This record gives sequence, C-alpha cells and structure tokens, in this order.
Amino acid sequence: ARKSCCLKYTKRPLPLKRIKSYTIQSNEACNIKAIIFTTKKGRKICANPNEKWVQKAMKHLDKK
Repeated sequence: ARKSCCLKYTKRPLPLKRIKSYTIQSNEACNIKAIIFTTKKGRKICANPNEKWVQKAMKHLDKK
C-alpha cells in the first residue's frame, strides 16, 4: 500500500471541469512519467502526459 508513483495511465480521459489539480510524476523518480490528476472528489487519477487532453488539462491546472 501507499504508492507515490503510477505505473499505469487511465484508459478513460477525465473532464477538465472535474479536475482540481495535478502532480508531476517524474520518470526520474518513478518508473514512468504519469501526471496524477486529482478530481473534485479528490480522487487520484494517473493520466498519460502524452495525451492531448492532458496537455490542455496541465496548462489549465498550471495556471492556478
């Protein structure tokens, strides 16, 4: 239990309107690079940084 890293990415894209913020997982410290999204429910979601929706999300979440 307790994993600060993700080794998977979500197969289901999230709506940005439901995301509060993210965390940058480095491929340096973790096996892969997976941005950890956190929803308004505060749930942790591992998303693929390579995903175009994640680019939009990241830029929007990086704003605040």
